[PDB]
Amino acid sequence: MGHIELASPTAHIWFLKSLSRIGLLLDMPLRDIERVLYFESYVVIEGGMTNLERQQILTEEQYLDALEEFGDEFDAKMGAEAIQALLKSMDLEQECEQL
Amino acid sequence: AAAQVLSSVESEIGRTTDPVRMYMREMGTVELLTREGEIDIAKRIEDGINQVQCSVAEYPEAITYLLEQYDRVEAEEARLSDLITGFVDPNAENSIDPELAREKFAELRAQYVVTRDTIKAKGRSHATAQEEILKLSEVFKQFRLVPKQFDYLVNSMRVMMDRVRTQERLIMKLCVEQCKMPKKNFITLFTGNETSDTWFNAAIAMNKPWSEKLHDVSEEVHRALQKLQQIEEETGLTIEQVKDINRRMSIGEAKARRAKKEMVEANLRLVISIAKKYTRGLQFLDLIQEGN
Amino acid sequence: VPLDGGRFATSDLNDLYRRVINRNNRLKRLLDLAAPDIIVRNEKRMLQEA
Amino acid sequence: ETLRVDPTNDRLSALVEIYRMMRPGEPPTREAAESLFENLFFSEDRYDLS
Repeated sequence: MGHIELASPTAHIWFLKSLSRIGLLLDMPLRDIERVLYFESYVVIEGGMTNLERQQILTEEQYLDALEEFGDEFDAKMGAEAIQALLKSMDLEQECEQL
Repeated sequence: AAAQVLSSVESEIGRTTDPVRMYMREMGTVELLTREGEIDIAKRIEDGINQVQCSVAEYPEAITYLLEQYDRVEAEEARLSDLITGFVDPNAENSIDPELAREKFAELRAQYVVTRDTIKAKGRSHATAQEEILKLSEVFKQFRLVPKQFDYLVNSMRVMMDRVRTQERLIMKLCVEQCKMPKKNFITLFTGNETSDTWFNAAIAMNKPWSEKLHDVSEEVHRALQKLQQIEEETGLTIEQVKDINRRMSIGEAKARRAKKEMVEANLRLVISIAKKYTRGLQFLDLIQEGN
Repeated sequence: VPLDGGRFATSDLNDLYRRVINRNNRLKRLLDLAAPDIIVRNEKRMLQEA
Repeated sequence: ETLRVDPTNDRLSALVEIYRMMRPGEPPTREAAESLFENLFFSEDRYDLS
């Protein structure tokens, strides 16, 4: 067998279109994930202030507004890197005991 | 304000999955420049380029790194290696000839030998010493080297700046973060001497109970000092000079990148127009990337 | 594998792997080329699509 | 009732909706919409009944 190292992380297709297996795991609509993967809308992985919040979809103009308002205090980005960071930040046991 | 309709289209898209149409929509925001923009961007690039030239000119060892290679290949009775193309090659406002190279190097050796004693006279900030160093810089600026050697020339500056900045950060990494050194007096005392332990033991002289326990870390806080001093000795340049050079070269290269980035997308329309004639051997969208 | 008539025939998996590796190394070059982020986003999109 | 459901109020709005239908995602212009509409059913080269 062989492997190819991918320069940028990319999303598996079976766990994205099959009905979602990551849509439920993140509790997000499929359309929002599709918009994020196509480099169209930002996603907040973490926000230090209370103005923003985790898993809030972001358009470019108000994203620049947040950049000029806060800057490094909040953390938001695009691409499959954003989804990977979202999966990283999640804690399974807290949701398990909460839901 | 072409970006306002972007929100009125993106929020009302059909969510098309075709990459080409969304890409050409993304590149459609910018406009086309003509007869004033291109010259402006060219000037904004060339000013950054000569700012980088000035940044690398102030480095005292830059002249030596330019001259020692040609001096080495001079004893070979000729310069048959490609570095002869990477000679000074002075700009005028063809093969390199000895009557050109040696003529240009005569004043280079002259300045190399006459800029040494003047710096020692009346300190580094001597007026005649500074003007002589600037004259050497100007006679260095009359050249036009090749991008190949220039790349490693700027890479040497980059690596030396990275080394010195890591050494400077190590001071915080070893004692300021752990022993809670107040930066308010730390920054003032650091820029004062930066050659000896005057402020180091001045901190001990003050109450500073945290700093009183510096002997256990003296042999790991003074090694950074020794490294900084060794770097300054082998470079022959003070901390302020190299920091200023880095600060201005960073903004110069940032301006150059901004200008070229402003210019690249103004011809993506040209790229996609010229890519159409070559389709269907491979694809349509890969050709776009190759054209870009 | 070769054919009797001096031609060749192969599975389209070869074409897919060729495409993905080609744009993968293209993105590898573009990352250190410090190109504008628009082209990087486009290349990442096409990498995902491939 | 069809008029009741209709959101369009003039030719420009109708052509904009037609362009949005035919070419989703791509922003419409003042000249593209009627050009596409004309080419749909009013160009000899691109339409024929015989």
